[PDB]
Amino acid sequence: VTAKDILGNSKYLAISYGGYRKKSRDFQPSIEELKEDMKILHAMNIRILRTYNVRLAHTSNILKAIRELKNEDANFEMYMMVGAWIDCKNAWTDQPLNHHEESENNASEIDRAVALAQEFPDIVKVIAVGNEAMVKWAASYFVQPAVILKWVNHLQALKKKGDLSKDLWITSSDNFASWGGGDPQYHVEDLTKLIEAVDYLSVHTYPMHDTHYNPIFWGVFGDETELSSLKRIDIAMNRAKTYAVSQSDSVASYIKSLGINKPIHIGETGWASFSNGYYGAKGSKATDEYKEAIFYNHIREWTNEANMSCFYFEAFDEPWKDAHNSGGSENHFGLFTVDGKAKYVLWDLVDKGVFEGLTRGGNPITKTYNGNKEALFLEVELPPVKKEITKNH
Amino acid sequence: VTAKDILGNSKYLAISYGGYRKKSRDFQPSIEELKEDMKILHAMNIRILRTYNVRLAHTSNILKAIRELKNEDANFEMYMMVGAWIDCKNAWTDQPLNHHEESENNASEIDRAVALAQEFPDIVKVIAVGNEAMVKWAASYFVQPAVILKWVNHLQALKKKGDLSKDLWITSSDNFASWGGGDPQYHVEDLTKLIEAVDYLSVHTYPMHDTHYNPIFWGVFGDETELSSLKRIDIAMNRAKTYAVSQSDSVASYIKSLGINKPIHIGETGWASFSNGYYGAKGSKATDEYKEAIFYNHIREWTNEANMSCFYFEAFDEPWKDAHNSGGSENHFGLFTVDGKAKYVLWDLVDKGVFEGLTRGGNPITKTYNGNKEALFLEVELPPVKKEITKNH
Amino acid sequence: VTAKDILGNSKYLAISYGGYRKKSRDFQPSIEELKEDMKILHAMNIRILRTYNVRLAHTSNILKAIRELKNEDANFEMYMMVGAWIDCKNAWTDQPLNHHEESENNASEIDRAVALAQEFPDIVKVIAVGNEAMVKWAASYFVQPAVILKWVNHLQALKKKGDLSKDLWITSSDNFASWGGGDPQYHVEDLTKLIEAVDYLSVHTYPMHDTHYNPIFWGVFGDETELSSLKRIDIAMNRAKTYAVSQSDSVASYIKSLGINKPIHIGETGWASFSNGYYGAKGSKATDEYKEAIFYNHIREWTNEANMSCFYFEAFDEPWKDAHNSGGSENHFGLFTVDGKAKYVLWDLVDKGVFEGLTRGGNPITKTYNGNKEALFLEVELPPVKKEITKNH
Ligand SMILES: [Ca+2]
Repeated sequence: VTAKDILGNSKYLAISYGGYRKKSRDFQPSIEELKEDMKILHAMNIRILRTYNVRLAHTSNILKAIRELKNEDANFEMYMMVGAWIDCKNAWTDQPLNHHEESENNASEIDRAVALAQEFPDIVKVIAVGNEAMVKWAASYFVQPAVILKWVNHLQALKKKGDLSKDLWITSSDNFASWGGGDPQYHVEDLTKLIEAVDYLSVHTYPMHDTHYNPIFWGVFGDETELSSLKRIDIAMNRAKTYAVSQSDSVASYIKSLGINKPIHIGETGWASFSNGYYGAKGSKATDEYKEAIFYNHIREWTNEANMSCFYFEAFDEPWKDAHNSGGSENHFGLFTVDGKAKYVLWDLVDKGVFEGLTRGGNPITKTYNGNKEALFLEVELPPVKKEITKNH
Repeated sequence: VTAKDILGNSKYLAISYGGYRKKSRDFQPSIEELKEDMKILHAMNIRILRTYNVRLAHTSNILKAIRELKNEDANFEMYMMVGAWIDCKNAWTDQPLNHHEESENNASEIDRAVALAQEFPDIVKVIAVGNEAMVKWAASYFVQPAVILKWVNHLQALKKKGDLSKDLWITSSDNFASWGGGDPQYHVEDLTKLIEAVDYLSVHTYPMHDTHYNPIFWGVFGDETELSSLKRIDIAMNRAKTYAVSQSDSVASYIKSLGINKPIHIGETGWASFSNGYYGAKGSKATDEYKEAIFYNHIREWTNEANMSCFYFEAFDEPWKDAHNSGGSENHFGLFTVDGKAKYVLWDLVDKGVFEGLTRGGNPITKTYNGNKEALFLEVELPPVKKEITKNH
Repeated sequence: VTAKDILGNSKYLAISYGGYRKKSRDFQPSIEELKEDMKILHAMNIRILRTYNVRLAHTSNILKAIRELKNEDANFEMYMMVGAWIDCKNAWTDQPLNHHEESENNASEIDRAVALAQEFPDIVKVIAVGNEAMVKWAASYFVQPAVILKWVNHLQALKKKGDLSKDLWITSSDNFASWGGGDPQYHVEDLTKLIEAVDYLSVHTYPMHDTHYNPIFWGVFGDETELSSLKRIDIAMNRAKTYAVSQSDSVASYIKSLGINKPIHIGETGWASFSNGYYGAKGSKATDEYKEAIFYNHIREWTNEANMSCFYFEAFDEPWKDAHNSGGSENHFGLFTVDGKAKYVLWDLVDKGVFEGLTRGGNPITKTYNGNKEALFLEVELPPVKKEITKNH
């Protein structure tokens, strides 16, 4: 029934979701198309999904779709974490950006989020104020924590005064460093107040990206060369998992140091199945369906043992994200392909019949590579070999 | 019994052999060590082997080893193609090379070859005058065809006079181009006389090397990108086989144009299982145990259907060949590892029990990768993708 | 009008032609589509075209199209050089190539070429036996000159016997080196006989390609750096023209040395307007519409002053030639784009109204870049700067 009951409870697995099927978000998916996705995710035991803005129709249409499916079937159950997108002044225009001022359009985006939580209170269990909106590298739109605090407080006040349910949880979904787990430049009074104001912290961590941008944890190191190729991948991927755990834990340590006790949940993490830039064959050798599956399963095990939700990125490949370059890793974060093929990670579920009778865009849910593990393994590369310096410890 | 009976007869499979186990040929293998190898090869249906010089003790010791095994077991059968190494003047010294004069040491090398054919006429069926000794790129030692002709004619004269068996076959083992199948620069009078003088032509062809030095045949081309990874390798490797066939056939065409009918046999070809230079991960993606197996089997099928012997390169990895770089492809041409592990190509024979009871240096004959095909496939890379131009044919 | 009247006569400008509009030749253009092209070329003063094979329907359909247009308009005039494609044994199969034997399919290709010259003797003025079929780098299909000679002689015998007009000219269209103007490896008896058997020599020369493969002529050298950009391009492009002239003249010198007098015509040369490989921004800086125009005009001036035809490559961009890579230079040799836009070279003619009322695939003949020379010039790069050594002459 409530966010407190759902989050951290492995009977309600979370996922990040977008239902766009073409190279532009101008092509909005229809309610019928979104219902296809909902049925597929529901069959997999996904019970809560996450969304990014309320400016385009997409989020509103997902709620309509879920409502229709709940009317068709009284046992159908899907919940939503609704994202209200937050911008700095002049974001997405040709005018000079100001990261110390807010977009005049944040107010109406918060208003539209509120309206949706009110029309669909049986589905909407969380509002997230911003998506990576405080991280200092989000050059196109980032804001100061004072702006997120402002809107989180606005939402907490609407709950106090009775315009929103007292059980509706408010958060902001952001990088670990924005929540205080990294550079101490972020450790400002406004962040402390924000950590007080939210009901929980939605934290993002991305080892896959750091296989390029901070690669110290990524490789085959020393004696590992003498191990089996299978074992080398297992060990390397385990380091990737532990790296994420460290970043999450760093946020927990920060909040403990402020004398604040709040739940932490993973709002975003993922590992793409293909890259023609930094993360694939021409760079760090991270991206393929096998390593994606390993990462997904490690993240599930960790989060279910720690009682954290993980809104894993992402349900379906979304080819609008790097529109002019289809091989870009942004287009390959799905557990399924755009056409509804199940990647290695979900082959086991296809075999058990979990998606029987279900369709995406006319296609049945088929295994990628025709379920041929050997054909996948030929395409998989090993992580790069590195040498380790021994410290005199 | 005779070379004419053995060559081109698939009941007598050929191989190129060296028994050195260390990074220098100064460490001669013992007779006991060589017997280990002979037993292994014999178990595999190898019945004739090839050797490169008679200067070091190695070839003489192999003959001693085979003799001991034939005394122990009346059904043991192994034959030898003995290589007499030919040099140009000042080869392997610090004096100026002269490729139009011969080394003074050739004479005694030919004498030693003759002495061995005489002491072991039941084993030695062929003498080869030179190994790639005419090919113009063998900068360290190459000679003109007049010098090979000279020694071939010397050996044919010893046969005529009765000092050697009339059934002993004489050849020279050389690159396809040296035998007239390539640049017409080679098409000189002395080569025509050499082709007349030999009993047969021992021809080398190396697609693996040409994956770097002449790569037009090597890759995944056009529409092939849409095929399965398994199929892509099969197609690419088939082009490699066909390339070798074309080079061998080019020699057959050249001798036919001279009005000469001689048998042709493959004296050398091979595909290494590892390379840290041009042929592996840092270059053409040719070298691994899977592609080696594909090449070996294709060469066996082709040669057995064409009634050619193939002295396939090579039985065992020999780590002295690129002594200062163990990852060099020269050290990885074996069907077995230096420690006696059977590479992918022979896994099937290990499972049938062909090598049971047999040992190399104390080790039983084990499968590489623990016989785990998946582990191998992770290490295998695909050939590079290439541009296909369509001609208006 | 006879081949003798047409070739070398600037009242009958020549061009290489294909009418394919899609990325595969499986999509044959219709007779209606081909008529569109013929009208466009005719408006430009093109009076003879060249074709590459008579296996696919394309060449036959061009003849049908020209015939229809001659029936519609008694002043319409278009002639054809018909290419009979010649292959070596196993070309375009997965079997081993043999460049010393011929394809079993050559005979019927020659038969189909003779049938077309017979059904359309008012249009077909030349048969060309082969297209680059002797050049030793055409690895996929090349043949020995004996094979071309065989079929040229066959055709000359059909003319003698009266099955073909005595005024029909026979040739082979090939690289300057194949005709004896380069490596003397080509200087064999069968070539001399071929030079005697043909009515003329159709010679190909490609400076554009040599800006990568033999770049000694290509660049901005020494003092030229101080010159205007406009002038640096003019000087460099003049060297490209003179390079082609030298290659053509080298063929003329070779036939003179044999005491043979035959006309020489340029069967193929061209300069692509775009390249994403060796010839554009990522390599030699050759390819753009400005340098193409300069080359085209230089080749026209040279050929018209020397009384040579130039079957310039090519009328329209043909995107099937490098099907899997649309930025490949093979797809950009047109004077027009696939959509019927006139590249820089023909802007002047669009302005004079030469193509008024004419259409390709529904589109009028428009200028590329909207006829904005400045917009073109921004995209054009200068040739690379090179080291000039002064000799002591
Ligand atoms: Ca030469």
